Amino acid sequence: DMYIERAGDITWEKDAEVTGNSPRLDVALDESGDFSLVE
Amino acid sequence: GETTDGVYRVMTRRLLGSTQVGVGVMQEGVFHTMWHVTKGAALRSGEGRLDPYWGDVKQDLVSYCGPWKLDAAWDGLSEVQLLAVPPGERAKNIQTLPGIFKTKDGDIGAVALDYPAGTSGSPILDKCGRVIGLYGNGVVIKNGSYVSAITQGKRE
Ligand SMILES: CS(=O)(=O)c1ccc(N2CCNCC2)cc1
Repeated sequence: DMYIERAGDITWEKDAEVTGNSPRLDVALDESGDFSLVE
Repeated sequence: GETTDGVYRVMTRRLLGSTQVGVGVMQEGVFHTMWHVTKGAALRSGEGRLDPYWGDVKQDLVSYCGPWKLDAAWDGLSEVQLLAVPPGERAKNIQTLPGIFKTKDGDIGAVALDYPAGTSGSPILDKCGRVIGLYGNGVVIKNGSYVSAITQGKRE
């Protein structure tokens, strides 16, 4: 039996920690909603 | 039940202790999460019940109490923020420049950030604080790293 609990407001934070790269990938999406890489 | 707009954890007491299985967004009286978090089951909010209203396994999305309300889109140029809500940890914003998933049906923004499975459903926001999609449906690339699509629904 699943239940929800509030965790915060949805706002943009100025000077938040900045990280992560920006990969450009060829992908396929199947009927079950799973993404896979196309090679 | 609490109907205030914002980000919420999705919990269960079925397993050991209280376990966070995902996250979602309350906006305009509708609760939005990824299908793989709830499998379309009903949810509780205090003494109230949230029933599923729309869902789609291929999109990996579900809405409760009403139709999908989120319709902002990534501009394809700017940094966005993941409002990560990890299990047992405070909500935290992470800023990143999305990459792109190129598909036979068009391109989608993607974020290269790796969080625990129970973080799925966390919202990705633009600079105006609008939700441009949910984090948690993606792929594992060559070097073993995780990249999530920026998954957004359609507002009918
Ligand atoms: C919460 S998790 O990280 O364990 C996880 C589990 C399942 C999925 N699905 C993607 C959509 N299609 C069904 C499977 C995605 C992520």
